[PDB]
Amino acid sequence: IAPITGTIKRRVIMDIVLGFSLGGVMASYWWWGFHMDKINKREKFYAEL
Amino acid sequence: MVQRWLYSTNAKDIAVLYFMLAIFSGMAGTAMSLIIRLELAAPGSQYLHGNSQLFNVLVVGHAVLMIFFLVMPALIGGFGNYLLPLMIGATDTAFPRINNIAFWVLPMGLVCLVTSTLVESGAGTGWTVYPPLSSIQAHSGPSVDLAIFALHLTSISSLLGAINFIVTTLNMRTNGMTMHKLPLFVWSIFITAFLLLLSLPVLSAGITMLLLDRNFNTSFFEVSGGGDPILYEHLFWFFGHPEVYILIIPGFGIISHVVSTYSKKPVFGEISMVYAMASIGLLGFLVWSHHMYIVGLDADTRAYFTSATMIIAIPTGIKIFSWLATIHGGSIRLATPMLYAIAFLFLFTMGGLTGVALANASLDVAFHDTYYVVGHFHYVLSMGAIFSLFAGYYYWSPQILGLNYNEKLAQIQFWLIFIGANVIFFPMHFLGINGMPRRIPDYPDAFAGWNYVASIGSFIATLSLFLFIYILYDQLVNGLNNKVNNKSVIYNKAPDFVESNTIFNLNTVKSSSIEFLLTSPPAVHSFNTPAVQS
Amino acid sequence: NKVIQLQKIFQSSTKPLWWRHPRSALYLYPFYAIFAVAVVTPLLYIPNAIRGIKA
Amino acid sequence: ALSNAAVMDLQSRWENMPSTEQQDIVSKLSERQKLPWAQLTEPEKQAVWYISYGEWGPRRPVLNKGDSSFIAKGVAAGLLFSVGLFAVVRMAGGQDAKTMNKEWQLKSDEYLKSKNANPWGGYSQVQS
Amino acid sequence: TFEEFTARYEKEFDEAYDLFEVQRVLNNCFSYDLVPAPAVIEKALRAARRVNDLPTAIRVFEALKYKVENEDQYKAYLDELKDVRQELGVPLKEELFP
Amino acid sequence: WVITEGRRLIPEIFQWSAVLSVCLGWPGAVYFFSKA
Ligand code: HEA
Ligand code: HEA
Ligand SMILES: [Ca+2]
Ligand SMILES: [Cu+2]
Repeated sequence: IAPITGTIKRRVIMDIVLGFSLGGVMASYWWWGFHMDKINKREKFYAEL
Repeated sequence: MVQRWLYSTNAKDIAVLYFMLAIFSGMAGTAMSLIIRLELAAPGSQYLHGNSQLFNVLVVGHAVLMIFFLVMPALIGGFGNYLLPLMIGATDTAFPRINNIAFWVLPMGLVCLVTSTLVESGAGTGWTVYPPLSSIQAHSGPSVDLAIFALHLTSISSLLGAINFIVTTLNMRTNGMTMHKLPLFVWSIFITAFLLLLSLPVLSAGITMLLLDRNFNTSFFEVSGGGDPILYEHLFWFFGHPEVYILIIPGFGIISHVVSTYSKKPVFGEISMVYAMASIGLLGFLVWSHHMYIVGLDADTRAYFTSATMIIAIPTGIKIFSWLATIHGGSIRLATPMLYAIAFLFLFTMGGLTGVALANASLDVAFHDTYYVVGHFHYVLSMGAIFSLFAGYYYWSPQILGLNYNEKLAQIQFWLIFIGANVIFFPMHFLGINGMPRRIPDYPDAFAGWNYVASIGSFIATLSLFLFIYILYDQLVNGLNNKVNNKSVIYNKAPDFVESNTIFNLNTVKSSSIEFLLTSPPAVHSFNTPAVQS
Repeated sequence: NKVIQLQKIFQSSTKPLWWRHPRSALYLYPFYAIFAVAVVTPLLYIPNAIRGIKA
Repeated sequence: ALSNAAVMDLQSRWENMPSTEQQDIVSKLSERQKLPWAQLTEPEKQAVWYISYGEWGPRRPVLNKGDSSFIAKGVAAGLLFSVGLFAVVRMAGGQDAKTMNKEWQLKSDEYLKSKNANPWGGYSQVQS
Repeated sequence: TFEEFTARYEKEFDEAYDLFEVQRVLNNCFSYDLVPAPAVIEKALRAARRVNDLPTAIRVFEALKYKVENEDQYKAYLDELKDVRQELGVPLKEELFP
Repeated sequence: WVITEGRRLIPEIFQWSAVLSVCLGWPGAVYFFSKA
């Protein structure tokens, strides 16, 4: 009989790990999807200047 | 009878009076918000003809009625007076006769406020009554004088109430209740009373300085005479930032108690919870001038106030995580108080992130005196303190009154207020980032977009309030029939997995406070022989 | 001194505490007459102030 | 054993059942359990479980079967009434500003476009 | 430790003098993070027979089915406990169809 | 543990992305439907 233990422990770990990973994409899409797009269109008008 | 209500000494009757005054002022103050939203629905003066006065006056009345006449008498005077003696185990308060004057000086303030509004001038100065605009040359009537007198009455009520709670907690506990072993709500009330005691006198000094300067010719803040209108800002906000914590700390105890009863597991790390609760109160006295970033302070003091205000997030975050850790493993019961608590956990964290975003002095030069700040503090006030007030009512009312409230008709109210308030207060952050200022009755046309959406959402919340009033009526009338039919839920804790239905009916309440063991409604003389703990 | 004989009077009186002393009638009756004038006279000037007539 | 009529289908029969009548069944059920099992009748084993662990008295759910749909319809009705009542009160209001004509808003753009109002982003000023 | 855990609830169940205590101990044994060993469950079955409560013995496997978290480990507990369960007479929930 | 956790975890992330997109992305509906 396998001593099933710590089901909560790793379930806790994955929950916290996913939260940072899912929050990682949310944070990363803001920086490199939206915010980085804003900088490039900003620089183009200044580049023509 | 006159003797029972005019000569009250019983603390529970004073709590009922505090509650009754809170709802009337709550309805009065939430109609001015309706008129404000109707005036801001579209560009141009639509309902109020052209009067810029009677708009600022309505805003002042709304703010004062919501803060000093709804939240203060309900959370502190309503719940604190009724529940602190019962959970501690005291039969009543230490000073039972000044507990009555702590209440009866509140209706006088309402008379002073209404007669201030009815005088031809009015008080269009904001809830922060700044000296030069509210001086005798710009506000020349007896209006703001009467408004100041109301603040003195509320201050004396709060001070005499705060002195009562400190002595009551310190030496009226039962035979086993060491100061180390207290319910968290009592801890919140204790810390709130200590903040009030140390913060009220400075407000009284500043307000009396303003009064004497208007009528007694003292160059306290008059520019011609060496006075400084910025000294008033220091004096007022020294009571001002600590104040935003008197209105949320008793809101923390309610959430702490709610989430550990409908989730059948005790709070994760209680001693750290009380440490964090005390640290927020202690350290909030060191951050008051973040409300004065653009007033022209030194560069080095701005760095200090920026560094000290971010430390607030360290204990606060501890409370957010420890609330998410006491619900991880337990069994969750999705009732109305639990739905309010779960909504609070999300909306208050949304408000706090915007708050930490506002805490940086270098960024606040773009977000100050805009609707960004309004959207911020309407999350922690209208969704952080109001929600815990609704959760506390739905949590304790059947025990206090003895009348149930038709669950399915209350969850509708919860959803309506949720999706109504989110509509009012989420678009504000969009209006604030484009630079829409505060305290204006009419705005440039380009701002007409989100204002219409926010105005539509106010009617939803007003309808939810009307439904709540009907719920009150249906609770007081034929409320004894609600627990006979299947309209309401009777037990706040379902039996455990291996607990039979015939054994749950000999141990009905497994609670960690004396409140839910008392008869419904509690007796006038609750404790003859003192209760014993541990 | 008189405390012992005043103790026996205040206890076993079955009257409100402000009416127990035999000399209390001298303070209470003139007080309610002046008190009524104090809390009713300012309420008469309220409508006069709302209209704006200064006396 | 116990009479066949009483035990059979003692689930839908638990509610709408006299209190004194249902207190006699548990007295009989208790005595027959103090006897070696595998001798109990099948109707009884489904009866003792339901009384102990059924959905009656306590363990009744927070919401009944039809309550979830009632709350959904009630919430949607509240949104309809709020929006409908919003338009009625809007009729008893003042006239619009003279600058919301969509020809004022079109003319606002020529001023902005000549001054180069927004290089990244727009200056459309049109919301008619 | 797990062996200390098993040997101390093996003693708690042997001392349970009423139907309130048996339902109190089993609510403690299944309240821990670890799934109990099959030696623990056997003693719990004996306790229910001692206080004469059939429905709590049925809920033992119902508690285990949600607790064991594996479809083969429930069969693993099933096989070793066939002799004691059949001897006692406890029916499973699926077999009972209540 | 990979077999058991997969049956429950991955569907929830998809449900997760839906609700959060509703609470936060609702004003995008009003602007598109008729910014007009
Ligand atoms: C109950 C009321 C309440 C509460 C609780 C707060 C809480 C906070 N408030 Fe404030 N505030 C007001 C009511 C409140 N406030 C009002 C009414 C005004 C305007 C008054 C006026 O001008 O008229 C105001 C204005 C105001 C200003 C001045 C803005 C200006 O006028 O320009 C600032 C400046 O920093 C501020 C910051 C904060 C911070 C940092 C917190 C912190 O306590 C928040 C901390 C929260 C979090 C940190 C999120 C939760 C924590 C976590 C999720 C853990 C993870 C966190 C991190 C990793 C950081 N708010
Ligand atoms: C507790 C404090 C509180 C509450 C509840 C509210 C509730 C609301 N407020 Fe606000 N408001 C302030 C405190 C509050 N407010 C302050 C301090 C200012 C600054 C004033 C100034 O600039 O000088 C302000 C300013 C302010 C403005 C900006 C004015 C300006 O800057 O010019 C607006 C704009 O729409 C607004 C609207 C609303 C609306 C629509 C509601 C409500 O419709 C939102 C939904 C809430 C309810 C409907 C209340 C429900 C609860 C009850 C009625 C109590 C009964 C319930 C129980 C006992 C459980 N108020
Ligand atoms: Ca208008
Ligand atoms: Cu502050």
